[PDB]
Amino acid sequence: SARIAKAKKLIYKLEKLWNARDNDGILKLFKDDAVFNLNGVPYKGKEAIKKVLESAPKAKYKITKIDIKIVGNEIIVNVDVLATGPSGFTLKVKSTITFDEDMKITSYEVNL
Ligand SMILES: COc1ccc(-n2nc(C(N)=O)c3c2C(=O)N(c2ccc(N4CCCCC4=O)cc2)CC3)cc1
Repeated sequence: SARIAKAKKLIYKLEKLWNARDNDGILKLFKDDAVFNLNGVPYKGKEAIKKVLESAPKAKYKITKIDIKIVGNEIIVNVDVLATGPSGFTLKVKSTITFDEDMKITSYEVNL
């Protein structure tokens, strides 16, 4: 409950971060050696993640469903997202975001 809502606040904070392309603000939510799994392709380290952030399309995202799981000291969050692209094509995407005990992102899978 406590860790659930805090994780939820982080997700909705991430939605605004993604739409404003606040890539610095996004990276601050990560661990240094976290992995951004972009469609089966992992990017370990904040240097490879910042690139993933900058190469992302100019998209608008809307959350449509949050699934929070407690696997101990880690919270695994599944989020359904409506991804609207730069030319109006709306696509259903999904993210699997894992937080550690200090609410830092250790893994961030996005599957399309
Ligand atoms: C219109 O259709 C698309 C298709 C693909 C892409 N596309 N491309 C890339 C890439 N080639 O890098 C990425 C994405 C994407 O959808 N990404 C993302 C997914 C979901 C979230 N959200 C939302 C808020 C809170 C939770 C959360 O995780 C944030 C960013 C980043 C990566 C965009 C649009």
